[PDB]
Amino acid sequence: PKGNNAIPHVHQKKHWNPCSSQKGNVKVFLNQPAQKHRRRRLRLLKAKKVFPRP
Amino acid sequence: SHSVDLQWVLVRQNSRFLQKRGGIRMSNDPFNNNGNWTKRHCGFLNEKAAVVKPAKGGAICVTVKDGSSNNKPRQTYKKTVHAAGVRASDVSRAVAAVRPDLADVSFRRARRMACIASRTAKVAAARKARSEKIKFSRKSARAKR
Amino acid sequence: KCGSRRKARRAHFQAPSHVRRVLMSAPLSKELRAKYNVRAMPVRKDDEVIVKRGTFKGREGKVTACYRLKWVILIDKVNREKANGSTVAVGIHPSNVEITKLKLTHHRKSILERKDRS
Amino acid sequence: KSGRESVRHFGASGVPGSHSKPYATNRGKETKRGRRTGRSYKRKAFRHV
Amino acid sequence: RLSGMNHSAHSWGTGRAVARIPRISGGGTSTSGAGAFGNMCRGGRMFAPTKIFRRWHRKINLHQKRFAVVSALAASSVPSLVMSRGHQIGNVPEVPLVVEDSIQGYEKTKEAMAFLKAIAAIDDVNRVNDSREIRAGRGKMRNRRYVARRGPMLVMPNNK
Amino acid sequence: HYSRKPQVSSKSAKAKVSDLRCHYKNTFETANVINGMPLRKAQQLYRQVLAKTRCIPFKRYNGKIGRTAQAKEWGQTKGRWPRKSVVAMMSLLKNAEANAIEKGLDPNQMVIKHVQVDQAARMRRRTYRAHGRITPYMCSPCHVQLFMSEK
Amino acid sequence: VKPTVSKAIVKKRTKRFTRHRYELFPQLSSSWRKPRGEDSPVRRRYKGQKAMPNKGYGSDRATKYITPSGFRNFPINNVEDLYMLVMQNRKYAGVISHTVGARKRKAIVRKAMELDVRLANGNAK
RNA sequence: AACGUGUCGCGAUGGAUGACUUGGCUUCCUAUUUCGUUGAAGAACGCAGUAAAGUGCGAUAAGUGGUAUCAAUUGCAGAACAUUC
RNA sequence: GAUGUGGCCUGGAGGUUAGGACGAAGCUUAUGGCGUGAGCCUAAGAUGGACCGGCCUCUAGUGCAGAUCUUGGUUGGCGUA
RNA sequence: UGGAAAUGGGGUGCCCCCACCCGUCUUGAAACACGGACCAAGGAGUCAAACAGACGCGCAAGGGAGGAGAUAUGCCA
RNA sequence: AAGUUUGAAAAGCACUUUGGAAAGAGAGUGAAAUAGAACCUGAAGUCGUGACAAAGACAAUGGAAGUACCUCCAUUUCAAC
Ligand SMILES: [Mg+2]
Ligand SMILES: [Mg+2]
Ligand SMILES: [Mg+2]
Ligand SMILES: [Mg+2]
Ligand SMILES: [Mg+2]
Ligand SMILES: [Mg+2]
Ligand SMILES: [Mg+2]
Ligand SMILES: [Mg+2]
Ligand SMILES: [Mg+2]
Ligand SMILES: [Mg+2]
Ligand SMILES: [Mg+2]
Ligand SMILES: [Mg+2]
Ligand SMILES: [Mg+2]
Ligand SMILES: [Mg+2]
Ligand SMILES: [Mg+2]
Ligand SMILES: [Mg+2]
Ligand SMILES: [Mg+2]
Ligand SMILES: [Mg+2]
Ligand code: NA
Ligand code: NA
Repeated sequence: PKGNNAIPHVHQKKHWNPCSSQKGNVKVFLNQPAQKHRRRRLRLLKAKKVFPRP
Repeated sequence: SHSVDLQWVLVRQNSRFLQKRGGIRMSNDPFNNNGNWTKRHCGFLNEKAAVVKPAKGGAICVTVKDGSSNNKPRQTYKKTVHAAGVRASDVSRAVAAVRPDLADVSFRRARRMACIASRTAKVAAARKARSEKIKFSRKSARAKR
Repeated sequence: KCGSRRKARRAHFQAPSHVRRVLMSAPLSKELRAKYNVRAMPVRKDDEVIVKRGTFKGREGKVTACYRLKWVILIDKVNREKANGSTVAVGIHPSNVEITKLKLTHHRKSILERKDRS
Repeated sequence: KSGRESVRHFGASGVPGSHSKPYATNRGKETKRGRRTGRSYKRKAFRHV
Repeated sequence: RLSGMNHSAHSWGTGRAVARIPRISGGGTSTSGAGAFGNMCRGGRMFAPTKIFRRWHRKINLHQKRFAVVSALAASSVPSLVMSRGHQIGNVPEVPLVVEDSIQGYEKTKEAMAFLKAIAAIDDVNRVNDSREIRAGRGKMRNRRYVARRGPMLVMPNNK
Repeated sequence: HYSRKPQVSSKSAKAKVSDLRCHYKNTFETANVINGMPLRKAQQLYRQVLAKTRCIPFKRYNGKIGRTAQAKEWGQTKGRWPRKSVVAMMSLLKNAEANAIEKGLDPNQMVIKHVQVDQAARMRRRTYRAHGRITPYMCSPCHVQLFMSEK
Repeated sequence: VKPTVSKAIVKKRTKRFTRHRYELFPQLSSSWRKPRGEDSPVRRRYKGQKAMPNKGYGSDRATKYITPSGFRNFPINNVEDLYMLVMQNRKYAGVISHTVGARKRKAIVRKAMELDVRLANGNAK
């Protein structure tokens, strides 16, 4: 039965999911902490390089 | 600050003293006169506690938690009888000073400790004679200093 | 250290010959440790070693081969007979022996100078 | 508890005399046939019990 | 995403007296005509293959995690709960145990050892030392060879 | 090494052969008949089977084989003369006799006390059938072990 | 030690509840499985078929888990484990774990004999 | 009684299970990190005292030169600057 | 068909407790005991050779008798055609 | 106090009574309805997203991020 | 398809004996050859063999109650008990 639910519009119709036949179209964020650490290390390195300029 | 009620609610299902083996829930708490896993018998938990233990020889020892120094684990428990040949009722009255609700079980435990000491004497003598009959190709001697 | 068992074991079992030479080291005796202040040393052909572990424990002899492909050293004194009664060397891991006498070439003394802890 | 959003959403909103809110993410959707006299019909605001 | 599916593998149909599963094409090979692609087939694709966009991480309300830390600290102020957790604190002087700040001036592991023995933390450290063993099961093949208990935790005012 | 043991091992002789390359069913029949026989009686029986004056009784591996009057001495109607199994078993009995002689036992007194024939690992050949079918053509070799004891 | 006395053990049923037709298929273990086949004569309770387990077969609360000797089996692994049995030693017996080795077993049996703690699988004498 | 049934002890056939993993899969990072007519990628044929495959190499062919390293390689054979040929 | 179960079971994780060369896992059983049952536990190996049990919580590619199911092996027919 | 007496369990045979083949679709299967030689290992309600209801937890006219920065922090996703 | 995963070392079974050989019987090595070479463990299914139980033809299996015989099982008792 369907019952009383919201009318769904989830918009997942396009080949977004990678599988045996599809490359997929996805973006995960698993590298988020490593990229945060890299950005901070890079800022520290650039501050070291351009000392004493702000 | 934190009552025995709350601590019992916290540790009842899960505790290093709860021994749930087969379907039986026993306790290996040193201050439990029974081995039963109940709030009454949890000597490690209760504010005041007393446990009957055996001592060297035929002596019977009573360990008492008086609740005055529960924040100091080294001072928390005090040895108070360590006497040999005491009446089981005397141990029972020593225990009842802190916990009257533990009187019967501690009396029975005093009697059981006495029985165990005499039985151990008999078994040890028999084993000693049996040993005296045997050659015993090896014997270990602990180093002394 | 090496967070991976897989990689550590691969680097050990696929090691090159000079790395295997380093991996196949044996402790020095108390006297040699005192003389050189070096704890252990890679085993070399014509070293004198006494066995400390295994069935040949206590046996003293001279090193005749550091095989390095079988991870064993061959000692002239430790051996056994085949079915036909001839003799065959028995390989021992160098970590089970102790060097009592070093073969000293000039470069060996140089190595010992490099490893002097004082 | 009678002012709760779940209470406000209970029951079919398209039956006569019902004033429950529908489960809809888009407020502007669902404002047509079934809710206006000029769009086919309008659900009746009142029905005698 | 390609594992188990790297084959041509068409179904033979119902004409022949075999099951309708897709079968590997070609000849001259032990896998010619074998079942393919199916979760029940050898060399086939697993049912519902695992993905990397599974929800690995959790967000927890900031107040709830502060509440949890606070409750844990209050629990550590209770000697009965501490021994119930499994620590050996039957010799320590006081709980909560507070020591002088001068242990931050130690330089050798030997002095820290002497200090642990002095305030009777050495019993719990010894419980941990004796608990060391090889992990049971597959975890030892992974980079998790040894297990041990937790032991005492020494809180410093800073990173020095 | 053997599924059973002689009652007295100093008065016994053993022999076995592995992956014999005789037919397992025929060898089963040929070896089983000598199980409780004196060694000389067994050797005479095998010599007479080679001469086709006596037969090997075929019990349990006799589906649709011929009937013969020589099977009556065994209480059967079906028997055969499997020369290949017979010569292999004669060789095995010669080996047992040699083992007995080495041990200083009299072969004229030895009684066969144990005979076991088992199916060994099969060797594969193929055969070609109508409509381009390839269908198996297997060989069924056997293991045989026996020992005999002085009466 | 003597166990505390209980009433007669009844044991309503001593036959096991075995899986339907497991005697006919070597791979089927006798472990019970509730038959769900629509025509199953066991599920439909035909008179001559195997019985199915249910709540009315449950043992008397008073004699449940009591072994024939009259003790209740408590698993123990150590010498120290005997001390929680020392007080209720007319109710619980100790079962030494199968993996406990022979040396530690010697120690356990000596201590248990001293304590008068019954062991289900100790030394015969 | 003969086939044939059952149960148990012991054997065979057969390679499951368990422990073991120099493999796979997945995630993250670091860089003076991106081939070729100065002939690449890929194909082919050869090369060892003994050498099918594989690996490595190219008529200088299981390798030449150099810098480190220091006593082997190893199935056998063969060789025998060590303060580094 | 719905729901419950300090209900059973399996591979891993955080904890806590144990066990193992005086023999772990696996495997064998006219091998008993316990449980209504899923199963648990002991005994014996004249088995094995090195790991692993319990309890609380977390987690998943977590439980088979059948799908003309997949792969490997075996098998009566058959000493037959 | 033993080549043991008991009781219980286990095993095999026998007796008298009972007793149609499992799984499935179907109003109806023991069916002359279909799938069914044996065993091993493998084998099927998953993950993600939107919404709702129940139940747990925190805070409450307010709740909560996210992204990202900061520094403990240069071991520590 | 296919782990070479024997064993800590190859110590990889000299030598005797019979056989054309393959191998067998002995003897050795080894802690262990049911560790003997694509050799750790070695399941199920199927098969051989020995001992036993019996058994008409009720296909076999199955239920429930006994009984005969067995039982490398458990538990209890063994005297003022
Ligand atoms: Mg879209
Ligand atoms: Mg494709
Ligand atoms: Mg695969
Ligand atoms: Mg014919
Ligand atoms: Mg043809
Ligand atoms: Mg053709
Ligand atoms: Mg029962
Ligand atoms: Mg019906
Ligand atoms: Mg070549
Ligand atoms: Mg249902
Ligand atoms: Mg998994
Ligand atoms: Mg699955
Ligand atoms: Mg089913
Ligand atoms: Mg139909
Ligand atoms: Mg119909
Ligand atoms: Mg039906
Ligand atoms: Mg009909
Ligand atoms: Mg149909
Ligand atoms: Na299966
Ligand atoms: Na020996």
